[PDB]
Amino acid sequence: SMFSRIRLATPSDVPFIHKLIHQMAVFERLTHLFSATESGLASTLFTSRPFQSFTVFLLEVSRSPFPATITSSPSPDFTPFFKTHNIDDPESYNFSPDMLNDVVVAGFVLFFPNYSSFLSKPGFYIEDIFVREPYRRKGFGSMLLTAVAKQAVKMGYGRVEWVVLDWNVNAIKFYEQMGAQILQEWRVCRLTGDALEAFDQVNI
Amino acid sequence: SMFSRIRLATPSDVPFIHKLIHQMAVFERLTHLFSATESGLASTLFTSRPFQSFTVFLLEVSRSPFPATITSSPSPDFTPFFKTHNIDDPESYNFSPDMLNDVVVAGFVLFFPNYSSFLSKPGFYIEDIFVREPYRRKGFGSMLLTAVAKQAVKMGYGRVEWVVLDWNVNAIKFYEQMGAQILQEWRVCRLTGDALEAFDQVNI
Repeated sequence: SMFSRIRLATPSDVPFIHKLIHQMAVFERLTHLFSATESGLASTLFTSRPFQSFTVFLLEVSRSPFPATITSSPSPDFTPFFKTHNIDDPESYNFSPDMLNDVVVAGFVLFFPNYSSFLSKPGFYIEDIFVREPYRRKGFGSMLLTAVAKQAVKMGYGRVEWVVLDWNVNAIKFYEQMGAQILQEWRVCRLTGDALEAFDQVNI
Repeated sequence: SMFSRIRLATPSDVPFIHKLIHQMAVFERLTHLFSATESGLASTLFTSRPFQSFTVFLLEVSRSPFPATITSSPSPDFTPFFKTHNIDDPESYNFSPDMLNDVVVAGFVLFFPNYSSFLSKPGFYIEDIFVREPYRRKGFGSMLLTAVAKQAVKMGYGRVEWVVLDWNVNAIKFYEQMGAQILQEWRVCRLTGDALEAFDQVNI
């Protein structure tokens, strides 16, 4: 068996989050966009309590069972998620939160609360999901998405949202199978860089 | 002259936020979606500090000047925005935060922090902008969007994002004129309602 657990990230997890983000960039051939630092993550991701702002779930795996609970979780509204699944890991030493324990970080989901004005109810928006080698092709991306959905239900949140590439027909079918809807009318707009900085000059 | 100011909302503003959301629903012919309550807004919108989670800027107007500052703002990183502009308001009494003062709430912008993993930097996502009658056709929607952009710059945030209808050609041109980019490849996915609730049954 391979045991898996999904838990909340805390500040000590910053090195793993950093390295997972980097591996995601490498995977996507987008490393030219990577400027993330451990200091940056540490100073930005943990300014609020879980589920109140940026939240990260970490997927960990082990050849032996996980404990049934986490007593030190940074939210009273979270208990971990688990699955048992029926592999060489050269990066294991970079992904072990307790060097002596037989547990490694395998992936993450970064999400934050969004809001429906009409319902006066928060939801979650999923920004990134990434599962590192050698744990790909095992359904763990799905597991991470499912964890966010389940957390929303437990907390009475009204929606979980994310984006998908228009040509990602397999993912679109998968999302539809889950009962999600693809909203065909909307397009994302982004203001960044020098165009964003120019707003400093606007006299209000 | 008509003077305008954009400030941070606080919990006492809940009745105005409620009524603006309702007017937005009426405007859009989407009142069948409205289930917002003052209690709902009050218990959800103010669990964190401004800019750490859900944040609302309120647009107010007056025939006389506003004070130059707000000394009680709920964030040390915010000073209000102002403009002077060169009108019957039958709903004024429902929109006056100090009944005796000659100031009324005219509109709002509801936004929250999003995140760029690759930069380890927060941004803002704008969920809603609404300007009520009789203050439409005066550029105040733009002013509200500009306020969010300017706030992002002052705080060193990396991006401001929002969505636009694909057929809203005038707004798309306006966003492009501001230096924003429309990201043609992405589609929003939404999991809600019974489809979301079904995740309670998933055994992890």
